[PDB]
Amino acid sequence: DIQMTQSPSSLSASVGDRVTITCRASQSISSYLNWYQQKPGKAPKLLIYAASSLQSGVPSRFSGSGSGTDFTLTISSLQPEDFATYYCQQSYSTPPAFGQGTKVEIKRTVAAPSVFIFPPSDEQLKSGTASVVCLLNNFYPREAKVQWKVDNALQSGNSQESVTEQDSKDSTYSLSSTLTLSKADYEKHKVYACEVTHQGLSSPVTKSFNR
Amino acid sequence: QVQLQESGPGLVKPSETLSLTCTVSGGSISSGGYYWSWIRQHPGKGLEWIGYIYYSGSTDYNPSLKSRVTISVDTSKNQFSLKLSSVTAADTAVYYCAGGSTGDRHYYYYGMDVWGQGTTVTVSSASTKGPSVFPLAPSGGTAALGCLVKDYFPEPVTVSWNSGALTSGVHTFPAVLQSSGLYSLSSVVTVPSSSLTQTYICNVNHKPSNTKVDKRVEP
Amino acid sequence: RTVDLGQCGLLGTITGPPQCDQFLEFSADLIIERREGSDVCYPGKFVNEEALRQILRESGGIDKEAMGFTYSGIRTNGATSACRRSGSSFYAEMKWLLSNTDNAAFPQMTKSYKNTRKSPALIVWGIHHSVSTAEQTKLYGSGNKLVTVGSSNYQQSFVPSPGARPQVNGLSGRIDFHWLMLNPNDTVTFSFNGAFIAPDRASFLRGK
Ligand SMILES: *[C@@H]1O[C@H](CO)[C@@H](O)[C@H](O)[C@H]1NC(C)=O
Repeated sequence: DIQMTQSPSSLSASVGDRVTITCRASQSISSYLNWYQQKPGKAPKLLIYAASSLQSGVPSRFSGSGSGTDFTLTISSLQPEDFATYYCQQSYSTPPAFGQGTKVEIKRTVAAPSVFIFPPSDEQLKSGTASVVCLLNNFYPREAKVQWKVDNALQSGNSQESVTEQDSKDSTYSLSSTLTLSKADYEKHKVYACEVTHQGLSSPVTKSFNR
Repeated sequence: QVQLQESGPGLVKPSETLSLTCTVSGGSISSGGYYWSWIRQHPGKGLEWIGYIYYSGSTDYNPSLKSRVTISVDTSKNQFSLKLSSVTAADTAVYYCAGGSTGDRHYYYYGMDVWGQGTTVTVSSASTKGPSVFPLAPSGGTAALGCLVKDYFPEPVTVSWNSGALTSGVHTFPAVLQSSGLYSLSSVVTVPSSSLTQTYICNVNHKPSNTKVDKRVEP
Repeated sequence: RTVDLGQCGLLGTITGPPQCDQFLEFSADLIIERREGSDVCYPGKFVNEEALRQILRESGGIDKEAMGFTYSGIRTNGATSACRRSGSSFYAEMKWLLSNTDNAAFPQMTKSYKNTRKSPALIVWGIHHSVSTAEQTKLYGSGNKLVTVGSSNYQQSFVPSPGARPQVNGLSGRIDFHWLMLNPNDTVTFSFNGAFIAPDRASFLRGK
């Protein structure tokens, strides 16, 4: 069977940059090489078939080239909405084969997060647990440190965080950090605070509430 | 104008058999204008081809799965289906149905030009559990609101805000498996703080548990 | 594409000492900083300088936008022989606000700027630590000085600390600079009664 070797696994590029993604087949596939775009959570979308024919509606900044073994997908002027994982697929022979995929990230300038904090709901307390949620909204780059403080006691281990995929319009990230306590520990204390470190912040930012 | 839609359970016990169906609309399934396909995607992995089925009912399978895969077509229902036996947690994946226009320059000339939405299948012995939804409510010009969607199984849930009216500035976070075996996630939206007089409703849906809940938010 | 900053220190492109006049809105992918570069004219520094330099290195330069501050009851044209433009001058992107006449009362004031662009605004301001209590009174009137700076992210206070430092560029006080990244549609608010070096223009980072 015919294997596809796709490269690179990941790339970041600025809006307007030219991006090239390559695939190599283990033997000639003539021109039967297809490119797909998969935005996170969504089904793949066919961009190019037969190495170089654009699907109807696909913007002309996408182009494909190659024949035989070596093929290339070019994005001539990378746009924020082009964040995605891109796949090649040979359809010369059965079984078909997909490349391993290339994740394309957008490079952009620094943006500090806007920070918000949310107390547990009265309904969740009735049930017997408490979730405190710290939100970091629309920042870049992705790296960030979030720490909890309750009565100025530093917490650890009782919290987990989740990060969105890069936004399709401004290329920022958003992050949630959730601190979980039993109804017991939560009532024990008054002041709940979230402290955020990030490259866009000269010094850390703290949000808090009184229970 | 061919369109595809997966259906089937999102939960399958280990050693049991996974069954999914793809309903084709906008065209006949055995016309010979398309070949049909199942493809899956493991969390954080690439696309893996499961097999083809052709307008004649003949099939081609991925040789690594051929022992336990069956693809079939029901022309009366305009559907094609997948059956995968003896599943393990390795078979947890998003499952896609797709089709490819048949060509005369080459039978597979056009790639897979039509795709289903994908449906998530978790292989687990744990039971289905519906979520609990709690509000997230409270700094100058803009405010943040949300819903906490806690303790559900399996994936996925979906969240819209005001039935899909409000769309910009909404972030629904990737679910996180907690140290209890249940998932949890928040969905948040940022809105002008002068509107706190306007109504914000998260619409939470958990299809494997037949659960739908709406919820309002205010401090 | 490159820019050779020469005498201009990278952070000086934000504040604008005379050696940076030609780089106030520079645009370049590679930034050549020279050992002879200086950020300042009146002596002082950014208090968190390397972090901001790293930010600007990953930019494609800066674009400048007026912040629209106007003032009444004070002077906005404070000038120093340390910032020479064929005569005494000041940082191009800043205003040295002074009492209307020497020793006069400097009234309590608030200024606010909302970022109406789609990108974050780099906001810089300075605190002036005068060479002496006597000098602080001549420039800003007698009494304690207080500068507060607020946004949706921050709330900090600055109190000057007058006293004689070693003469640098001919002067014994210090003007130190502070920075924040103001998010789209957020508003930064300054409140002050003297010893405040106010921004005239904000900076917006160019894509690299
Ligand atoms: C900021 O506010 C203006 C004025 O209401 C609006 O047009 C713009 O879309 C807003 N931008 C963001 C990022 O909220």
